[PDB]
Amino acid sequence: TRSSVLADALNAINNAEKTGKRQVLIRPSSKVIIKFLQVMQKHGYIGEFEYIDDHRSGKIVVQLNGRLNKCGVISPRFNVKIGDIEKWTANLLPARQFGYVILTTSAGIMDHEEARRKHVSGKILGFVY
Amino acid sequence: SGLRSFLRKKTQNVIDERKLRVQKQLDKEKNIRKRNHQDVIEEALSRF
Amino acid sequence: VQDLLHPTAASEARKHKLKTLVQGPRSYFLDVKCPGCLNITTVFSHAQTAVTCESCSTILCTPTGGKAKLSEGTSFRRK
Amino acid sequence: GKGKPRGLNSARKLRVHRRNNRWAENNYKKRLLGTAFKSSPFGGSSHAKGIVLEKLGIESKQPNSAIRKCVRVQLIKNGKKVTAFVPNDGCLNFVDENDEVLLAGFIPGVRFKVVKVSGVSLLALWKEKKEKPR
Amino acid sequence: GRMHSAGKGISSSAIPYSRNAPAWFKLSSESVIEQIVKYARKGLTPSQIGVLLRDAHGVTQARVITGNKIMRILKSNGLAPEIPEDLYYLIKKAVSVRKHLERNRKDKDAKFRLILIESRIHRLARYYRTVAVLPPNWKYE
RNA sequence: UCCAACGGGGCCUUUCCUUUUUACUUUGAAAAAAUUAGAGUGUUCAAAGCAGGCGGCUCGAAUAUAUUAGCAUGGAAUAAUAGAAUAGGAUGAUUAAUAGGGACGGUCGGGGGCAUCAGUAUUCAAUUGUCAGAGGUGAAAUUCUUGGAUUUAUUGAAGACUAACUACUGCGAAAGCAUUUGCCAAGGACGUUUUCAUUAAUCAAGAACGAAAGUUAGGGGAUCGAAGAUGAUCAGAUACCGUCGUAGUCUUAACCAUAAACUAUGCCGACUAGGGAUCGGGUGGUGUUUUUUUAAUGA
RNA sequence: GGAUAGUGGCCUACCAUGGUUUCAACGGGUAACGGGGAAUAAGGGUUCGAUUCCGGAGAGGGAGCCUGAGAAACGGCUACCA
Ligand SMILES: [Mg+2]
Ligand SMILES: [Mg+2]
Ligand SMILES: [Mg+2]
Ligand SMILES: [Mg+2]
Ligand SMILES: [Mg+2]
Ligand SMILES: [Mg+2]
Ligand SMILES: [Mg+2]
Ligand SMILES: [Mg+2]
Ligand SMILES: [Mg+2]
Ligand SMILES: [Mg+2]
Ligand SMILES: [Mg+2]
Ligand SMILES: [Mg+2]
Ligand SMILES: [Mg+2]
Ligand SMILES: [Mg+2]
Ligand SMILES: [Mg+2]
Ligand SMILES: [Mg+2]
Ligand SMILES: [Mg+2]
Ligand SMILES: [Mg+2]
Ligand SMILES: [Mg+2]
Ligand SMILES: [Mg+2]
Ligand SMILES: [Mg+2]
Ligand SMILES: [Mg+2]
Ligand SMILES: [Mg+2]
Ligand SMILES: [Mg+2]
Ligand SMILES: [Zn+2]
Repeated sequence: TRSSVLADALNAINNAEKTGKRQVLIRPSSKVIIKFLQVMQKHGYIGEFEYIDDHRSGKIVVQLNGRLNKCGVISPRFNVKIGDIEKWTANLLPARQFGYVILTTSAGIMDHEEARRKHVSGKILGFVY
Repeated sequence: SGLRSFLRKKTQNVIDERKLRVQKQLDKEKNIRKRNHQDVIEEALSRF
Repeated sequence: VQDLLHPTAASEARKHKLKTLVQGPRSYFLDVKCPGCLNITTVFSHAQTAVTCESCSTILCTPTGGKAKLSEGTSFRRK
Repeated sequence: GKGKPRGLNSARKLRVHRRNNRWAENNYKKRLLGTAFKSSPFGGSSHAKGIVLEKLGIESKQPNSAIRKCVRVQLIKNGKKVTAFVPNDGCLNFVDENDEVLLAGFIPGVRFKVVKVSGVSLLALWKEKKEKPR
Repeated sequence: GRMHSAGKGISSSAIPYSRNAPAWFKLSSESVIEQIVKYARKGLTPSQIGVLLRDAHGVTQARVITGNKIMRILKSNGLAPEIPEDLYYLIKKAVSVRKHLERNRKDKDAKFRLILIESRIHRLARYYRTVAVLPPNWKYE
């Protein structure tokens, strides 16, 4: 049964990127998915995406430009202190500024650099590079 | 190999057989298209 | 090549009801006129019951596996 | 899914699973049950006392032969007879029948060497830095 | 995704996107209410009532046409079920199987299905007790 | 007097009646000294020890460190938790998940249980015609046979079993399931603009069924047949065969719970290639076989 | 109610039948005094900590006491065992 919609969305995006598809369809949609995709967008890993409202969980169509090496979810959403953030970036990213680790904090969903700038912390959602 | 080759042979033969049957139907329909392009007692019984 | 966001209308018509971009029913409703009484009654396309004219108690359709078969002599319009 | 729970509240199942499975290791089992020294040559000790029964290769002709350097020793702890090496034929003179010898780990099958005789190191006797007390 | 079976069928009804009444529908909402009350008085269950209204009266969906679900409309008029409809049919189906097993003791197949039906009842009975739709002392036979 | 911004005060968006807390995270106290990290200092150097110098000098350890539990504090996300939520004139909330359950419609199936019908075949028995062999093997001998064997024809009885149709087709959780008809309940898929609204997945504990063989007590006992007896012990491709045949094979009521009980391969969910054959349901088109106010519906 | 410096099944009398437990009670093993700490490690972890400081407990093994503000003391007392 569907446990993590975000995992399914990110895996579908990964398979589309691997196969070279220029656009991918994600069902069901969620606020967490939209925020995560917005972070990827801001960092340029994805382009435009459009949300289709069907009076149900909804759908998303994402255009892909081939700039995404990998995107994944860290399940379970571990609690992360500010000191621990560096450790996570050491485990999930091939290099030190290559990629981002995305955290859901009291100030919203943001990459680790923004969380450090704002001095906030929370749980970890995933990574993109 | 073994029994599996024999089963492969049968399916291929059936597939080949189907192609011949279908081509016959296409040939016949073409003939019908070309055909379409180009005693008092019997008339009373023509309906039968 | 195809645009998932703006699919062709013919393409979606071929797809299953639930597999389209926004799922919706392929069924419809009908204005069926009673033969005996000439009154008009609404009948669901895939009706599961033998719809009878209220005035005359005459069967208008008979249920089937899919679309209900309208009784002989009953005229109909899509509403 | 890797065949293990990953939920954030599944610590107990992870802990109990590890404890049960740790006993599969032979090293872990021996460490906990205190049976790791059964395989030891001396049963857990680094050196073993013995009694010199005979100098078996004493009649061999070739000097400093491997056989000439073998002595049969009876372990005092359990009474098991074993063979030990002496450093050389010169050191064979200091060893005599019925004397206390200390053995240490080392003709295959000879896995011990004599380090002390009558409480005195052989090398000290060989180097003429001590006299064997009788 | 059938429970108690290996079937993977997806057959279902597809609710239309629009949540407003059809344009062609030109019957008063109140008249629809009286039809629901009459059919329930005759003894039809809410599932069967919706089929009749949709079949012969053009009622696409009671909630869409009237704004309230058939179950709420009946309770607003004093018509309520003794137990939830889905639980009612499961118990009735089990009763029929138990009656057959009484006459036929060698039907090991029917014996197997009774366990599946009964275990389905316990899962459904447990849900309603939690929601308090069903009294906590309620137990199946 | 008007328009565009920037700013203030009053109202309105209620006719009447019924009827947030936690988790998590930030920050601050606290967590003895010694120990650890760190700053200064020519113990002759070092390991160490150590806090005060000049006559106001703006000189000097500036210090830090601890997973959890308790205390105080800032938090918008995430995850649980709540509502006189969008209520009614008997009564509060949102979707209706290509999650699940239930319902309805016409189907589909060698799915199951109880009856019922048929089919030859095997064995046996009655009658019937004829006469020397029949059987079996690689070859023979027990065996049957002039009271007629084997073979022929007309029948009858018993107990099993459903050939050909039979297919890389169908059903069932698996084991398994092929004659007709009827009854009893069950079921997958499909159709649905019907219904409930999270009721779900995996599963220690705990439960039902489980080929063949086998155990207990009745019934039946045709065919085959472990065991046992007996004929022959000559010939290596036909080298273990022939006759009688106990238990068993069948069924009723309980035990046994094992198979190479196989994808030699945990389950649930999502995604990632092309192709056309088949089974079941549904939709549309078309023209052949069809056929007609009995009805009913096909290929 | 008694006893205590005092709360309290701490004990007594009379009442109820309670209390803990698969979120592991109860029982068993421990070459189990606990901690600050020590070692190793890149990080997570693993091991050691009788041993300079803090806290507990003991004075050959059980039991009971006098004095005193304070001890169930042991370089105080009395009995039993060795
Ligand atoms: Mg996977
Ligand atoms: Mg179903
Ligand atoms: Mg199946
Ligand atoms: Mg359903
Ligand atoms: Mg704390
Ligand atoms: Mg649904
Ligand atoms: Mg049905
Ligand atoms: Mg004869
Ligand atoms: Mg078939
Ligand atoms: Mg047949
Ligand atoms: Mg018997
Ligand atoms: Mg099998
Ligand atoms: Mg899968
Ligand atoms: Mg088809
Ligand atoms: Mg008492
Ligand atoms: Mg210890
Ligand atoms: Mg101890
Ligand atoms: Mg200590
Ligand atoms: Mg003391
Ligand atoms: Mg002593
Ligand atoms: Mg004093
Ligand atoms: Mg004392
Ligand atoms: Mg003393
Ligand atoms: Mg003292
Ligand atoms: Zn009429």
